[PDB]
Amino acid sequence: DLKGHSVREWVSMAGPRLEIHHRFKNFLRTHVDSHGHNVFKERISDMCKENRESLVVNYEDLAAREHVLAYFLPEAPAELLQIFDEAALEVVLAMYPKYDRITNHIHVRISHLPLVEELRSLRQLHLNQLIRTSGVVTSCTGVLPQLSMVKYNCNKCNFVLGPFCQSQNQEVKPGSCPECQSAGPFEVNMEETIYQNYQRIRIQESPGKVAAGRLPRSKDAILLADLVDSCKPGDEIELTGIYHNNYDGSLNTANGFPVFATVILANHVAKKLTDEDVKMITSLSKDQQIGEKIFASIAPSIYGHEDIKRGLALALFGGEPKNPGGKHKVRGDINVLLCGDPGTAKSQFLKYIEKVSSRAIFTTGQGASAVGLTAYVQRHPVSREWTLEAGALVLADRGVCLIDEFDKMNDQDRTSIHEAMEQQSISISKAGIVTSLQARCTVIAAANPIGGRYDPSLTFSENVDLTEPIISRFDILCVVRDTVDPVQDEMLARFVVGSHVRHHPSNKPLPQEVLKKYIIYAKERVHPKLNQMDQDKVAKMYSDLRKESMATGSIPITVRHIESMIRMAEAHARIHLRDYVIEDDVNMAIRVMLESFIDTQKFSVMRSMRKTFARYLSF
Amino acid sequence: SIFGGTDMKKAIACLLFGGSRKRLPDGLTRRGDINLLMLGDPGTAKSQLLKFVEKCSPIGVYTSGKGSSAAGLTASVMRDPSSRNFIMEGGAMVLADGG
Amino acid sequence: RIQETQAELPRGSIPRSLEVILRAEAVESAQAGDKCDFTGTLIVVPDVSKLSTPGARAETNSRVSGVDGYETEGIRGLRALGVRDLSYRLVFLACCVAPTNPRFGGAESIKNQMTVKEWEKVFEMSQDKNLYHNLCTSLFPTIHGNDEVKRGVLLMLFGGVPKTTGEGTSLRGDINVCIVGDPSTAKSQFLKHVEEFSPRAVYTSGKASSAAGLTAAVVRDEESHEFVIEAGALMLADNGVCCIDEFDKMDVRDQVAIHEAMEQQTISITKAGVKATLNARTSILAAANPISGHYDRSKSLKQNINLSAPIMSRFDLFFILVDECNEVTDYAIARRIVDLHSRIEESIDRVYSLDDIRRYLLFARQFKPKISKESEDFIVEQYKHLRQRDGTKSSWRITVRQLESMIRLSEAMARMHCCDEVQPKHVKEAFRLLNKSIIRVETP
Amino acid sequence: SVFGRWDETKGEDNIDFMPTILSRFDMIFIVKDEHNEERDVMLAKHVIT
Amino acid sequence: QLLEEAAKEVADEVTRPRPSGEEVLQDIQVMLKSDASPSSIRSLKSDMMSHLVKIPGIIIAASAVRAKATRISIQCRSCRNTLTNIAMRPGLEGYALPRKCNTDQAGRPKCPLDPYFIMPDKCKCVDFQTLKLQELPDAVPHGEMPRHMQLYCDRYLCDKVVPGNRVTIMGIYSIKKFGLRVGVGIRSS
Ligand SMILES: Nc1ncnc2c1ncn2[C@@H]1O[C@H](COP(=O)(O)OP(=O)(O)OP(=O)(O)O)[C@@H](O)[C@H]1O
Ligand SMILES: Nc1ncnc2c1ncn2[C@@H]1O[C@H](COP(=O)(O)OP(=O)(O)O)[C@@H](O)[C@H]1O
Ligand SMILES: Nc1ncnc2c1ncn2[C@@H]1O[C@H](COP(=O)(O)OP(=O)(O)O)[C@@H](O)[C@H]1O
Ligand SMILES: [Mg+2]
Ligand SMILES: [Mg+2]
Ligand SMILES: [Mg+2]
Ligand SMILES: [Zn+2]
Ligand SMILES: [Zn+2]
Repeated sequence: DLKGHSVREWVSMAGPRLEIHHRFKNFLRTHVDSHGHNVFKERISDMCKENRESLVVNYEDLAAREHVLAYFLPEAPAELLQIFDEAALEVVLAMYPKYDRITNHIHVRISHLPLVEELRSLRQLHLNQLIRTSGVVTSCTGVLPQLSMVKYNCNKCNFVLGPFCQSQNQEVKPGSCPECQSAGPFEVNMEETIYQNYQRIRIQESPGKVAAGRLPRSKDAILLADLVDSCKPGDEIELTGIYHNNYDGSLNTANGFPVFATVILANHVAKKLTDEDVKMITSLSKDQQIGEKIFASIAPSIYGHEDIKRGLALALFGGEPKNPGGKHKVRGDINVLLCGDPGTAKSQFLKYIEKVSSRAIFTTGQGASAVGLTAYVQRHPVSREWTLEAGALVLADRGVCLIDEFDKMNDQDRTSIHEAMEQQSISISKAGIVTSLQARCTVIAAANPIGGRYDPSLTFSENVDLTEPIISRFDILCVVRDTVDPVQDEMLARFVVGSHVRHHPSNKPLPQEVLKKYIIYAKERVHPKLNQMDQDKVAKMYSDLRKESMATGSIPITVRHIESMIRMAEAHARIHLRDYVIEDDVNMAIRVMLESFIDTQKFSVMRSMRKTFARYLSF
Repeated sequence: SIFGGTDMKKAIACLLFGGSRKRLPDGLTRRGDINLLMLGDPGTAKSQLLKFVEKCSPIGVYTSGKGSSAAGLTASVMRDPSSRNFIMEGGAMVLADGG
Repeated sequence: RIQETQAELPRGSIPRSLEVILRAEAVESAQAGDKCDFTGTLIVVPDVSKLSTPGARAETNSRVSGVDGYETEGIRGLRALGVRDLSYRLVFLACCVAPTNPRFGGAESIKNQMTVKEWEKVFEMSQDKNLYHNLCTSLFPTIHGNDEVKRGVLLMLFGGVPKTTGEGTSLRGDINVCIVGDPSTAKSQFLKHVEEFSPRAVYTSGKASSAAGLTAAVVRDEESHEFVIEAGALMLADNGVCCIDEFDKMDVRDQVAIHEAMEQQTISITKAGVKATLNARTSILAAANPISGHYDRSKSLKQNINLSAPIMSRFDLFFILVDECNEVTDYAIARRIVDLHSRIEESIDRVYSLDDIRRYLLFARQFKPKISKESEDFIVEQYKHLRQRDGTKSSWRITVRQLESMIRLSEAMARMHCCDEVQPKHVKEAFRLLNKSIIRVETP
Repeated sequence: SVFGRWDETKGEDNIDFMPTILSRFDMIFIVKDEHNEERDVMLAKHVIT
Repeated sequence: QLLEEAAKEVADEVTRPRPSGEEVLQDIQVMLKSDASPSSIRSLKSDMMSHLVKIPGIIIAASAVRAKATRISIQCRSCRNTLTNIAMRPGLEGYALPRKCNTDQAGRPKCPLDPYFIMPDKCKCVDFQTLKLQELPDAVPHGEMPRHMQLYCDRYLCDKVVPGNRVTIMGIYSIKKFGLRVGVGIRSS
């Protein structure tokens, strides 16, 4: 019921405390379901099955069945939340009385609060009220331990001053010891205390929602005991919490308006491997067109460059790493370099790889890089803790670093990427950190040739500004020429304009994550083995290719290329999800490796090799 | 695990043990080590032999001429104006002393 | 924080700045970069420890003394008497806030905000034919010739339609223009015209802008713990125009920064203890001196100027202004500027006033053209013809980025005429604009 | 060596290091894979082994 | 500490008939180790606090080996009576000095308030080192940042590890105790 006094004082009175606690118990037990299920029974069943420590309830259901509580909720949320903690504790103990050891506490979260305010507009009129809001996490410190029921050693006599509850507002302070009667220098008993997880995030208004002439505004937020690490930086998150002012934040200091900071005790944060995967992946792997389906599922937002779609497929699935003895580093990573004249989807390719492949990061030879190739240690600014920011490769240790504009990286990045793909370990020796972080990168890269146009007369090495050892070890070199042509340009223009009209704001092969599950399955679980290839055929293949390449200015095919051939064979076997490499796979790996080698070779020699080796490129 | 290059394998063998340093009664010093230069082609396993020899030495560091990722080649020492200590960045040469 | 308007500066004077407090309901009305009139009190807020020299200090007038061992001297004495310096600072207390040059007396919402007279004015403006050349003349009554630059800059002001893919790739909608030419060819003059004309038209020149002020900076809230992300030139030009002069003479460290802005329409600053992702959808009008001072028509554009290849790729339109010596044109220019100087106030015939066209821009901006199927067919076939031209050789080669430029300019012409459909008229004119922009390198 | 591999025409010139850093050394091997059909086919055998 | 003095007793009896000088039974540190899998540095919630935790990490720096006390003798300023052999606690845990001299014989008057000055020479101290352990780079998830932890070594855990050496380290989670920012109850763990 209602009276002249305020809502908060009302709900503070004991009579209505029992009233609303009874009402919460009542609808917890009785609000069966939309369609007669008693959903609270099943929710509590799962809650205690995992020991989640936290229930969540829908505000629409709350208000619809019992509306007085819903109206009271934003007015004096703290008191209602405490009582619902107690009532939920009662009902969960009723369902499972064995729960008593489990945390002695249940939190309750409220979802779908109808009235969302915007971080631009949170005024005095929302203090001490439960609001709903949206934003992006700009920072999120680590999980810290907070006092929740603290016991103090009176260090005059070592009496254990009993467990004081710790509100978020002001630090608890014992008056005196019940034994020796001193307000002594008390100090926390580290053990008998039962702490509580504390994490501090900072959300800000999303640029997609910020207005024209503006700076997005940022509100702090505190996560406690179950929601810590429920959201990482850059996550678009809805936040529901008690917008809050009265803790100790106030500019009572000199030189300041009497102006208060604010926080949000977050009461609900909402962001915005498997089984049967073997079944689906193997069932489609039966099809045996799966190689071309993968080749046509890789990079659908690009036209042409089928050679590079295939090549990046082989780079994505990789080979296998081996070490005969503890003496020979032979690698499973297939490194790729697109070299292309401008405006030919190099960065488009790279961003597709970043989107699709797990443990992918992006980096640029220029200084605009999100993540850097070098490794450095400093005090990271948004956290101000002294990190070892290990570079881009190490951060992409398993999967892919993607080096866009590979042809302009500063000489330090040249040194670092060379030493990465050569050693496969990045050797840091800056402050006192003389270590070697292993970097099993699978580098993809893009490079614009000299003069902004590919020059078929000169060779690849001398018309791209990447020095010989760097250009060598890349398992695939691909050339991208923007050759003017009627039908090609017609097709490209029609595709682009179709995308544009489709992407007007009025209109608002295998799927990509299907391919991603395929990627991890065939990258870790499946290791095709090789005793089933015409060893003599490939040995004579190297013989014939190098024998033709014997000439001046004709740096020949070598063992680098023959091991790259085996890597590509394994990769195609992986791609076929087989457990044994087959002559078909060996033929395809031969085809792609030889295509890469001839197109590396300049025009006249390219035509000689193409004419005399068309039998393999025929397949 | 490399085909042939038998003279190079024996050369690496002699290299790994190295000579014997001479400090003379005057005081001068003569080296007790061996240097192996390996000019040549791409195709042969030059960097791979470098890789193994680094793995197989008791203490050994395999670097590029152009320093290393967040690691120089020669040592450097630099004053720190705040604390005045001469911090000593250790290169490959000194980080593999005796190596 | 506000500062003196540029009109009111004394001689040799830094612009003074004072702090203005905005109490309830007049609170978010001001915004960074605006030109706002404020009305209210001038108050004084107490300051402390502003000076190292002792000044005016209050103290109680009670005549107490100090007993022995507790004598009211030194720190005890000052605390006992309650001594406190009285140092103040002017802090304006804005009771109300309006734009100093209001746009209106108040697409459908802005249309409702339109008064009847301005509504019929912009209506007959849209219904007008020859509005193309009329807008050219009104924007640039001073200029003679340079019709291609007039057209490109007008289309730049109207802008294209930003779009975004299902995957999340932010297709550019702005259209950056570059003016490159021999010295004293009205390049900086065009940029100044755009600056003085439009709102959200920030201006900067070459090496006069270090990167921090160029794009964004950071300060700590002097009151609270939070941090204020100070807005740089790109931000203040957000959803508008940034006129960069001596574009070729920008350091790499910041030309890459504006390149990032051009690629992503956004810059994320993480520095000195605050991280944020600031939006900047501005369009860049650049001026670039050729290498050697004079453009050379026997060389390609990429070797006449010294921009980074990705920057040059991003730049939507490139105009070449060669200072040839033809005397009919010379007579025209001399007559024009001397006529202006003799008759300053008159001798301007902007057929639509600056306020009229500015309101027209603000009203037109919110119309987002489609692209009909016939226009799409014409687009693809005309780009094919452009590639056939490319296949002699132009001073800067044709790629798919020029297709992107042409479609964005077609969108911006539809935006000029406030249409909901880009037609072959717009497509033809956009192609003509690009075709005349791209010139054949002239070997002897 | 500078010119990709060891071309026989540039013998006594196909090295760019200074003599005052070839002096320091104690053995300096050149490695060229010029014309050995049996060796190279056996090398393919060896690496895939 | 029980294990430590237990080791001390068994040590003295095994080495019992000791020679001259080396007779005062020296303190016997007892470090630990295990064979179970280390747990990640991201798994240190509140509930694993003041327990026994083994973790994997990578050192990234190491403060100097400096001197923290374990026994400290103070003496009053009036009567100069000492109060020797005070059990200074281990780890990062300060100790509020005693407040009033306890003689009942300082004279006809009494000793002042807060009379004790620490006797520096009569403090028996140890080595300690504040390490900055950072999460394992391969352990760090994709988008996140490397977590950290302040570490406190002891007598013969000092200088056994140099900056950059990955460690599996067995110790005790703890918060500092120096006498009891939009947050409260958050001491430096
Ligand atoms: N084959 C293609 N399919 C689709 N879009 C393409 C293709 N080739 C070029 N484009 C378009 O060209 C524009 C430039 O693409 P991208 O970012 O890859 O440039 P680039 O050639 O790598 O240039 P730079 O050297 O400046 O990085 C993009 O709009 C891309 O859509
Ligand atoms: N004789 C060989 N047997 C097997 N593999 C070889 C041989 N020679 C070279 N390789 C392969 O070539 C790759 C690169 O050779 P590398 O060690 O870089 O020497 P170089 O620096 O001269 O290229 C190595 O990873 C190695 O696997
Ligand atoms: N076509 C023209 N029409 C009108 N004025 C011109 C023309 N060409 C040059 N001028 C005059 O030249 C002056 C300087 O031109 P400006 O663009 O500043 O040179 P720069 O491009 O080197 O900065 C302008 O003030 C303008 O009056
Ligand atoms: Mg690119
Ligand atoms: Mg090598
Ligand atoms: Mg100028
Ligand atoms: Zn007590
Ligand atoms: Zn005393």
